[PDB]
Amino acid sequence: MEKPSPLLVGREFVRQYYTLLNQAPDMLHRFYGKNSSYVHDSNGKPADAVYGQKEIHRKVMSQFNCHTKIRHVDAHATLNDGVVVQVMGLLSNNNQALRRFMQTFVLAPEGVANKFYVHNDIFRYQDEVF
Amino acid sequence: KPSPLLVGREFVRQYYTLLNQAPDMLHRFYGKNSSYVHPADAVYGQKEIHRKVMSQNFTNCHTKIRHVDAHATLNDGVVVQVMGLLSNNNQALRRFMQTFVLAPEGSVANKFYVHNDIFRYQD
Amino acid sequence: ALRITFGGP
Repeated sequence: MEKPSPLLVGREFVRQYYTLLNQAPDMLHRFYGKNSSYVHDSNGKPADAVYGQKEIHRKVMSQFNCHTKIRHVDAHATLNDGVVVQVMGLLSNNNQALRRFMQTFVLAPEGVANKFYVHNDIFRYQDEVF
Repeated sequence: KPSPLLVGREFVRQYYTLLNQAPDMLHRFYGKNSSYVHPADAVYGQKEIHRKVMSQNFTNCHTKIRHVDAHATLNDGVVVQVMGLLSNNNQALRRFMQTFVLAPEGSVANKFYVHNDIFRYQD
Repeated sequence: ALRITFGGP
């Protein structure tokens, strides 16, 4: 047995995540748990973030044939054997303009080895912010 | 616990004011396991993190915060994303993101240390 | 006491 690099964890997850955001956005919620936190303007500039699986599904379906271009992925060990991943690049929903974005996952162990869940998904488009 | 977003605001406020007023005091914020990443590899611990900070020769470092997300994370910690513009030593304002895991110091209430610190200019 | 503060362990 040998532990998987944090950066492997992160890369693999981002591979798996931005994929499922095409195969089955519907099915995305399973990534997150009960204390989880997700977000992706509304009014007042940067929109607030939901929490918990049920609430996250609603918010995901409230947007996605998505195509992601990941220009930057860094990933490191954090507390409780978790991984903080810093993602950065481009998204276009339903065949629109590519959007610049700045994201931060904190992944945590499920406690099945090598299995992790998303405790935090902080996604932001840049245009809506700069 | 105090509002995550509050820990988030106050740390943020506190951090890059150090980057402008005393980088030489930034190390104080970091543990022994604390990583600091400015790709470029992580230095670890208070002693090397200081060495790296002084190497960046932060001079007249004005900083514009355009957003801050801050969420409760495992161990009653707080993860933080800052999106912002940073000039240094009189360069043009360059866009960037910075991710922090702040974690409870343990001994002392409402006190956190930075466990992760990741910075990447977008340009 | 209720001041949010920062420093290494």
